[PDB]
Amino acid sequence: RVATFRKGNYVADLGAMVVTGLGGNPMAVVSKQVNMELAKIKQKCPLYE
DNA sequence: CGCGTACGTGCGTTTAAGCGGTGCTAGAGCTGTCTACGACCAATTGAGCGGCCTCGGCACCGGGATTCTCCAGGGCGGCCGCGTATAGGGTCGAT
Repeated sequence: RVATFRKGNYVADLGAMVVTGLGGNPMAVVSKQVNMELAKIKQKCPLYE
């Protein structure tokens, strides 16, 4: 259930890619062990009807 | 200390208090007679007071009912505040 689409320069995850936070997450250890490029997500989400 | 008003003060208008002069008689005050009522004395009698006793109306109280007295706590709104997020600026790397 970890699926990543890879073709040319396009990379998009079809399953899981969003961290639920680093506080108390063993994935932070994983990110320090495996070359993970983590990017913060701004919670601003406008809505269009 | 501050606000609001009610009473002091002045003036023009208006009422009756005061003066006093005069006349009338009602009622106070004086007087003269006659007596009904009160003081005063004596003898008799019971109404009123000290004493003595018994007894219950109320002082005393422990329990129970009540009638106030005070407050205390929970809820609800406001104000401040710690944490997280988000935008902005600055810095570093790449073209």
